[PDB]
Amino acid sequence: KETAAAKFERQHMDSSTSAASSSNYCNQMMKSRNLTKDRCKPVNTFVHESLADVQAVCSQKNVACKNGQTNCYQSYSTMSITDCRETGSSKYPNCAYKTTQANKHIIVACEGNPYVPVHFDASV
Repeated sequence: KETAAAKFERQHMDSSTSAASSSNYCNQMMKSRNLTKDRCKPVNTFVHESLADVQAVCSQKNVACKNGQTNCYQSYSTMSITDCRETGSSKYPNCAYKTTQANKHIIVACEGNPYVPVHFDASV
């Protein structure tokens, strides 16, 4: 099956754009990355940086994850991110999202060898 690392890339990486460019970004991306296949995922974050810069976070500031696990890492620098949140008119299979563009530090959980991001925890 799809690896955790690959799933992280599919769910969270968009190195092809520097920022969301319109209000329809989330609607398009949530669908195209297959995040609405079985149900409307209620929230998701896309990161507009190189994969290498995001992988590098696993060697940055170790912090506790929201759930208490201690394999989380916070980026030293802010990154370009897009937050997608389900709107009131969202109804499967026509999932609908509000797009919010921001520059924040990211917190990811890392696993494996190579040690890479497998979960997006938070932006701060």
